[PDB]
Amino acid sequence: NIVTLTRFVMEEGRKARGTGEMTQLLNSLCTAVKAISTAVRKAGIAHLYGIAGSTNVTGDQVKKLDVLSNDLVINVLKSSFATCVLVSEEDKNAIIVEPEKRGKYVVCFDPLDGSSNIDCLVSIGTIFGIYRKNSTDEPSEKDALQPGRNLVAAGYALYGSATMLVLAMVNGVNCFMLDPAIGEFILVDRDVKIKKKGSIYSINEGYAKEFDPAITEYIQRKKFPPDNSAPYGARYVGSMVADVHRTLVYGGIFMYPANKKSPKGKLRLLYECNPMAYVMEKAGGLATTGKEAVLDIVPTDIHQRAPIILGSPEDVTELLEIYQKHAAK
Amino acid sequence: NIVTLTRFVMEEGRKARGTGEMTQLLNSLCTAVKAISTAVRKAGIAHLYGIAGSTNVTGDQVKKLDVLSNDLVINVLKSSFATCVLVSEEDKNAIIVEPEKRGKYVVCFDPLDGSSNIDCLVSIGTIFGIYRKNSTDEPSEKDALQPGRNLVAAGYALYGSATMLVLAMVNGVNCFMLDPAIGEFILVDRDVKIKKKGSIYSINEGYAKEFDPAITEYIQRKKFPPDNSAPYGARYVGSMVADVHRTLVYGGIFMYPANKKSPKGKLRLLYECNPMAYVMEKAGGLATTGKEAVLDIVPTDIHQRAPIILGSPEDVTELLEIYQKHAAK
Amino acid sequence: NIVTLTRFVMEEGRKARGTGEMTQLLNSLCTAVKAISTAVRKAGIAHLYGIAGSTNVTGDQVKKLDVLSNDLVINVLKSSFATCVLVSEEDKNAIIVEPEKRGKYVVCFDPLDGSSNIDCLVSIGTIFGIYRKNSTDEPSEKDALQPGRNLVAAGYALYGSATMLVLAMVNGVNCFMLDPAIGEFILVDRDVKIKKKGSIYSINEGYAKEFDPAITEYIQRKKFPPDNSAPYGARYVGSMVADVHRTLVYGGIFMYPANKKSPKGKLRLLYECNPMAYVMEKAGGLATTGKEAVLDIVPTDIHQRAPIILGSPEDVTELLEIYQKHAAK
Amino acid sequence: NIVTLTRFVMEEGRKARGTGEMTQLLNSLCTAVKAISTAVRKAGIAHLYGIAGSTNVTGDQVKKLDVLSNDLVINVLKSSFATCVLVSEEDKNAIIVEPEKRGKYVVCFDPLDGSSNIDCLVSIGTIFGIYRKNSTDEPSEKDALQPGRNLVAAGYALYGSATMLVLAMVNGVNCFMLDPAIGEFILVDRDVKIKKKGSIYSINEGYAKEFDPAITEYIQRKKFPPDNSAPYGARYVGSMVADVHRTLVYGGIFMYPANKKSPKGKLRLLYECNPMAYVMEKAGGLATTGKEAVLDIVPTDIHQRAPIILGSPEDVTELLEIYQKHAAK
Ligand SMILES: O=P(O)(O)OC[C@H]1O[C@@](CO)(OP(=O)(O)O)[C@@H](O)[C@@H]1O
Ligand SMILES: O=P(O)(O)OC[C@H]1O[C@@](CO)(OP(=O)(O)O)[C@@H](O)[C@@H]1O
Ligand SMILES: O=P(O)(O)OC[C@H]1O[C@@](CO)(OP(=O)(O)O)[C@@H](O)[C@@H]1O
Ligand SMILES: O=P(O)(O)OC[C@H]1O[C@@](CO)(OP(=O)(O)O)[C@@H](O)[C@@H]1O
Ligand SMILES: [Zn+2]
Ligand SMILES: [Zn+2]
Ligand SMILES: [Zn+2]
Ligand SMILES: [Zn+2]
Repeated sequence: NIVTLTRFVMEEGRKARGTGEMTQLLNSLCTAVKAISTAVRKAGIAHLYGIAGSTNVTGDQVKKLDVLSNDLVINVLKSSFATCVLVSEEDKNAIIVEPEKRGKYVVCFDPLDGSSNIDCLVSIGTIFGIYRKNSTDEPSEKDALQPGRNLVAAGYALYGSATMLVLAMVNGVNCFMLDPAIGEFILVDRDVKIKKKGSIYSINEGYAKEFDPAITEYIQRKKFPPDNSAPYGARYVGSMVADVHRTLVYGGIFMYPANKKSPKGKLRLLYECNPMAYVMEKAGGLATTGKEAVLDIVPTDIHQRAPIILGSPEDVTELLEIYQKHAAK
Repeated sequence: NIVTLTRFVMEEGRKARGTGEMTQLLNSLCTAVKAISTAVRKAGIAHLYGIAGSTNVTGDQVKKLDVLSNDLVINVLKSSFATCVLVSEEDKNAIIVEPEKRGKYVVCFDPLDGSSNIDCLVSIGTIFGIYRKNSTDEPSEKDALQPGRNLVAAGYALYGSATMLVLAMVNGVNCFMLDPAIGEFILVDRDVKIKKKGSIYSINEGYAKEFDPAITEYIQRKKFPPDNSAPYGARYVGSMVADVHRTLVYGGIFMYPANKKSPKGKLRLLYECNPMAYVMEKAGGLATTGKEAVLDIVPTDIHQRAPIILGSPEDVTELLEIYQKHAAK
Repeated sequence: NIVTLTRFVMEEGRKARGTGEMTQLLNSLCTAVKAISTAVRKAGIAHLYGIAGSTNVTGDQVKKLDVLSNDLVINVLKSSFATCVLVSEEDKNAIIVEPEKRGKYVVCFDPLDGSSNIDCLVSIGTIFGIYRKNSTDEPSEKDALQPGRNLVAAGYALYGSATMLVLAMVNGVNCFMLDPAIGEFILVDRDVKIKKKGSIYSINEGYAKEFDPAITEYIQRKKFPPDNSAPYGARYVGSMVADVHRTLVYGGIFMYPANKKSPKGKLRLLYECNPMAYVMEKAGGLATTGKEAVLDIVPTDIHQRAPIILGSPEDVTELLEIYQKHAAK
Repeated sequence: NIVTLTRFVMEEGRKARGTGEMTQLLNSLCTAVKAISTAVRKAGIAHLYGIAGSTNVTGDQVKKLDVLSNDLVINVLKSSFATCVLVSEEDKNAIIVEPEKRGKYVVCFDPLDGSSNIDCLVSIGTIFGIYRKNSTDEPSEKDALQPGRNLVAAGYALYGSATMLVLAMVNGVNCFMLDPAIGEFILVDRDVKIKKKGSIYSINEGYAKEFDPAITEYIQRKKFPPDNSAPYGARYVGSMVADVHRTLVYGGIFMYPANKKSPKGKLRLLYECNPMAYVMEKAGGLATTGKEAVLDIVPTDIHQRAPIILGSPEDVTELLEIYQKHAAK
């Protein structure tokens, strides 16, 4: 019995006795993700290089992928009639949906995560977090300022060697592989769980001169294990979505702590940290700033940044122990 | 006008007034790469998950991507009637083409580089090097034991966010993007040249405990610039093809030195180091083991390994100076 | 506001306050149609011709398209958990769905209509009719023996120059174009209505020697109009789905009356005639055997055949007038 | 082994030791056809219906398929540097290629045959004929006014249930199926030969009132066989490319004789009749106006029309005997 994302979302909606907005919202996200994936794989690029001459395009139309991905998500999400407030990594202000297309959900997303990797063709993706409108007053950015703990759904689409959508909800994380031949997401891994301990650490060591003492000690242990065990392997794709997905399926730890230029970390809380922390916790993993659970942070700005350490429980707990140690004084 | 890979190779073939055997070889390579890309992107995966029931399957047809990639390259290259000897990262022995389909070219290739990144969907690719048989004796593995400097063509196909084929030849390096909508590689970057100096270093620091003093000094310098400039950023996808491609388009340096487990380096000379070194040099970059030019090494084993350092001239040269410094003490 | 089939089916389900089975059933049909379309367009045929050699397929697996289409519909429909009885043009007996996957709907379908056109690559398609389980006793073929008038939904997917799905339900016919780049059916024509009168007649005139007097007279009028108006144009693709679709969008008339070898017509009532008659009537057209409305016929066999004349109201009414004339005696 | 169109043309080019200009011309044609097929199948249509909002569009970029097909062929053929004169069914005047991209071949083509079938999604296609410039004078339309017998290559691409390219050359007719998954034409039928006698006749009988006595007698014979055998079945898709392809693979006969509106026949000699006549004769079939061989007609107008009868030898010959009979009374 093959299960598609459409059938999965549909069934989860019935068992939850929902009106249907969530189901319509997730269906729309699915459609947006497929449209972004096709664009990312460069389908139709021949037209941009004049295969049919230049009789159609009479003006600027060469949209960058990150801009195009943003337009697809915003437009497709709006046409779902299930959202009221949208927060995008590419927009300064929150987007308030017209009354005519207004729904009950708040969506925070990162249209094309891994900007620096776009031009070198390295894996990139889309990250999303979904909240249910809390207050009863007019929708505003405030509706997006909820602790990740309030998330009803979160996940990401990875445009890697293949395109995969990872969806996390109250009862677990499920992985769907996109079959581009039929434009259908196929459930390939249900109720995913991260391993208790991995053997890979992921972090940009270029900021070494600015790491706090705990991060410094932890990395030293990965390379020169005090107990003489085997050193961990290192991997840093440069796109959060790619490094986090590898962490989920292979185990290990991912880190982006604070540094000189980024005193409160670089990654954004609403559409990078929280969605990933939610997926991680639903998979049996941990996500911390090194001092507190990411999902417990109360956002004060829609573009707020936060340090983040996530991955296998035992690996993240070891780092937390080091932070506690350097705080005991 | 628009230039497809097919027209590019055809044209280049006519320029050097060739019999067309090399042209057919490149055409076949193009076909193999497109076929591998389609499989990598998981087209038709729905059938494996029973969309059409379990009536189609009759045995145990569950070929892993790496085995499929190897079968595709081998079968397609043989069908080109342009090769006599094939060396694959997946085969312990060189493959001697039957007399009927025998051609004069020797091809060394890595069907699906980035084995550890296959399951986590991170970028992977195909690497190839082409030599002309320089002998009259019956074809044997010895025909593949030529220094990289003898290559007539080399390159790789990167199955990342998009699929790109990079081809280096005597005249230079050119990049073609695969437009999956029409199955055609489109020339998008002519006579590519790498930046003289970059700002990214790429290495698996998990082997820090095993690096020689030169590698160690260089890495420290990247994190703690003596001139107090901004430290280099770090990136290590884990797939040579992906890290090297980024090195080529963004500049910087890629390293895989020797360590305890790999005293002679891990990467293989014939289908990993040589092809990438040739692409690098044709692009104005450098490729060294730290003590000699990769392309000058005369191999004695088709699966010979070698340490490798490649990338922007100034960056590689800086590391070479550290090596030369220690050897002068 | 772009509308996809998924969103259309979802909304129609909500407005109807249905449990969700219909929506799941239509979603499944959508998925099956995309899988058949990709196969029909021959994606992956290179593998059948040995592009990767012959290492996987160790036995028979070269399924004919008509057989494959049948497996996809049956399997996908079953996994919807919304059906109890299935009638296929390719199966002698009705298919009774397992209690575990049993739903309330009865589906009659023609997996790949236009058998004679399969090998010459002329347009072919899939036709479907959906009934709601009436009786309360165990499901049997009897549940499929309902007059077309009881249909809750019907339509077809045309695999022509492009793939299109036409869906007819209680309040109208809607046309969805499949965008293969994203595997998404896009609503392109809503609440379709056939023109009152067309200028094209479609019938296999090869059976002329066996046509009844009314058909003979009608065809004579199309070629030699008694009032000297312009003669009608003739078109007969040979695939009912193609000829009927053209009739719907261009207007005119389609005919397949009785003949020597086919005394009660050739087309089957449950999965060819009724579905098309329903689409036609919902579009403001007519569908008759020449003596009675197709949708009013009470089926006595699941593979019962029936003569059928359908299309623009004025064109079909003219033929009915001729039948009445030749019956007045 | 597996043979792609690219390898087939390349090989054939080497056999006749050509400079490779014809090879590049065929390669370009292959690219144009794949691009047309993708558009015909409606890839990316979702963008036209606002999936990404209305920010991409800036003017009135709504090119109809026929105009797009014409722009693709023209642009791609010019980019081949192998042509000097182009004749399109869509252009009133012959297109003379600029001196820079000038080659020695003259190409006559029908970019999207079956205009009336475009909107109803019935099979459509591209027809082409290639001549070598036989003169030293500056290229002009006169170079395209050669009898079909001078063709060096001709064929068509049928965008039906699947996309197939049929190529005829001095040595024979070969059929290649387009595998859209990898964008490659695969040889699936070598040295095709039409059946000596068929069982299908194809003509628009709507012009019955205007047919000459020979056509009328022949059709009556197909419906009322004097030998009392089974009558021929009828088929008329309405797109020459589709009806002719079926004629080639199933045998039988295709006819488009003169009528009141088209006293010299409707189909055009240079890009409809000649290409199909050449394919037919290379396949062992016949092509006549009823009074002379189509390939022997020396045109005086690039848009010259001609009556045409083509298909299985015995069938065509039977009709010719009727013509000869009347001319002998
Ligand atoms: O270059 P560094 O500092 O490593 O930052 C990379 C991180 O920033 C992000 C932020 O989105 O990439 P980027 O800034 O290139 O968009 C994450 O995807 C990634 O984890
Ligand atoms: O895991 P480490 O030791 O970093 O090795 C990674 C390197 O080895 C290679 C060799 O192919 O990957 P892998 O062994 O996983 O196939 C290169 O692609 C890559 O650069
Ligand atoms: O060959 P004739 O007698 O015209 O029959 C064609 C009709 O039969 C059908 C029945 O499905 O095709 P076919 O028998 O080739 O499958 C219809 O699609 C079509 O309308
Ligand atoms: O409509 P009728 O007169 O049958 O003409 C159909 C013939 O004309 C052509 C000419 O191209 O179609 P069309 O005019 O619709 O483009 C042929 O494809 C086809 O065989
Ligand atoms: Zn991001
Ligand atoms: Zn490798
Ligand atoms: Zn049928
Ligand atoms: Zn035409």
